[PDB]
Amino acid sequence: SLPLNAIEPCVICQGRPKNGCIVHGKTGHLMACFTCAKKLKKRNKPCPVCRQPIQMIVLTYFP
Amino acid sequence: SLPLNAIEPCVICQGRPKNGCIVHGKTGHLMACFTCAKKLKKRNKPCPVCRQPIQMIVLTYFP
Ligand SMILES: [Zn+2]
Ligand SMILES: [Zn+2]
Ligand SMILES: [Zn+2]
Ligand SMILES: [Zn+2]
Repeated sequence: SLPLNAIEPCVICQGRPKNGCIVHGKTGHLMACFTCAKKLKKRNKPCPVCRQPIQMIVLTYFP
Repeated sequence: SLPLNAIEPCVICQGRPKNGCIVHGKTGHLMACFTCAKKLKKRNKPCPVCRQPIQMIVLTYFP
């Protein structure tokens, strides 16, 4: 939960770091990778929590 | 990467539970609040790592 050093992996594959912040309209998701995000995007999946259809994925870094 | 252990709070204001992922030039910064981002946005600050002038902020929730 820390604002630093918490460079944790994905929530589905969990093999790779959480580098792939996802956005659906005006809100987004944390703790999933670019791979898992790209997969759910190609499938056009409505978010498993927010239920919103995703729009984009970005290369995500830390301070 | 699944339980409550993924808050990723503020890093400048006070360390409060708020979230606010930032996106500049198709790349982005995670592990700060909406106020952290808004503060550096209005001051038009070039990123302390990427050196890019920031463009967007969104409510980025976790599992
Ligand atoms: Zn993954
Ligand atoms: Zn969502
Ligand atoms: Zn803050
Ligand atoms: Zn940056």
